[PDB]
Amino acid sequence: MISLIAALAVDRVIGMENAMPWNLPADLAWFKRNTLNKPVIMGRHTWESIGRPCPGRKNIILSSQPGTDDRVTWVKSVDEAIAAAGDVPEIMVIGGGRVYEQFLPKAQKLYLTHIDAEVEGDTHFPDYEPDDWESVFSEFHDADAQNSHSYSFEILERR
Ligand SMILES: NC(=O)c1ccc[n+]([C@@H]2O[C@H](COP(=O)([O-])OP(=O)(O)OC[C@H]3O[C@@H](n4cnc5c(N)ncnc54)[C@H](OP(=O)(O)O)[C@@H]3O)[C@@H](O)[C@H]2O)c1
Ligand SMILES: CN(Cc1cnc2nc(N)nc(N)c2n1)c1ccc(C(=O)N[C@@H](CCC(=O)O)C(=O)O)cc1
Ligand SMILES: [Ca+2]
Ligand SMILES: [Ca+2]
Repeated sequence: MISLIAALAVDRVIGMENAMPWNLPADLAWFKRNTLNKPVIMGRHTWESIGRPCPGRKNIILSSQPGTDDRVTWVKSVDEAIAAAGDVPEIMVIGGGRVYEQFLPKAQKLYLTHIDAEVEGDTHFPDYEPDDWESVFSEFHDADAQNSHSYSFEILERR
């Protein structure tokens, strides 16, 4: 299946000036745990903010232009992106804004981190209805030494 994984703040803010504006180690671990051994799909701007392939995962980058780095697999369309992922149980779509928008109607699961931080973004997660998504897991955690904000993990399954 196709799954989306994303950290959101207030107003579903996901990013600002090509970066993510918070400090949350608990989220990185959760991300690593749910994506390791999976193919990961991302847009070119998200690729350019990471710059090294996500190790232990097949890396597929969407771009309308020819690839500029042979450590990763480049694809020119959403259908080419899914085909390059081959026959796996779960393909992870990991950002950014424009990529989430395109894959959201094809997705069966969402893994979300709701971070209780009020920041300004120039990129937002698509608007999603509970009419379509059932919550099968959610945990809330208070801020601590490593994590400056409270945050909750949730897994939703399409209805
Ligand atoms: N909060 C999170 O969990 C999270 C996760 C990841 C990223 N982010 C943030 O999201 C922001 C980047 O988001 P973004 O929406 O600007 O960019 P993005 O979605 O990462 O990348 C957009 C680019 O991807 C390519 N692309 C997307 N769809 C394509 C398609 N269907 N066919 C061909 N190319 C396609 C295009 O590249 P060309 O111009 O080369 O054609 C497009 O300009 C950053 O601030 C990043 O930090 C947040
Ligand atoms: C820019 N970016 C995208 C990113 C970050 N956190 C996310 N968190 C969630 N929940 N969802 C995402 N899509 C997501 N995406 C990043 C930034 C750093 C690393 C990163 O290097 N993660 C390490 C974890 C260990 C470390 O950060 O040093 C890894 O190897 O997976 C990955 C993606
Ligand atoms: Ca580097
Ligand atoms: Ca059902």
